[PDB]
Amino acid sequence: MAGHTDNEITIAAPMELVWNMTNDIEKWPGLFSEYASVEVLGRDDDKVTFRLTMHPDADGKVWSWVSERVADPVTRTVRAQRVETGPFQYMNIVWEYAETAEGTVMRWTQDFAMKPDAPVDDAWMTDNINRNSRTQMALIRDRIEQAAGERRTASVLA
Ligand SMILES: Cc1cc2cc3c(O)c(O)cc(O)c3cc2c(=O)o1
Repeated sequence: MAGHTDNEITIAAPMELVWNMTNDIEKWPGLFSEYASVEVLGRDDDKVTFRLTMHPDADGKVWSWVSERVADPVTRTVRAQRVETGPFQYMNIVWEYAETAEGTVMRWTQDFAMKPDAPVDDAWMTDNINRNSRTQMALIRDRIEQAAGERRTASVLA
């Protein structure tokens, strides 16, 4: 409670592949299904600034914003925040990964609060974020597992 989402998925693929594919942001439009577009606007050394544009929501509204993220492959963590807070007081996003017996776990956590005069409340935003997160996590899992299986078939059959 409240303005907090915490979602995870296990992907039956090795850490290197899961990390590389999920952090290849210019290819996000082909991996995720929720974005109309992803544009990388800048990179300092470590920090990547990019614009996301979602497909229309349930009200037909298009959400588009700029975020900055730092992905650190040594700790297998990513931290992101919104460059302009807009309707939010703030939005902080952390992605963590680990190895388990079943493959690579990826966990996505978001912590935020809406501004007093935002067009939607924390509950609406929380519900949307859980719904989209759960769907996208499931889809990314299927695509990466498919990529892993195809790589393995190629390797074993060669
Ligand atoms: C309708 C909708 C809007 C939306 C806006 C976001 C945002 O502005 C961020 O900065 C970060 C996010 O994760 C966001 C997620 C969603 C979402 O799932 O569904």
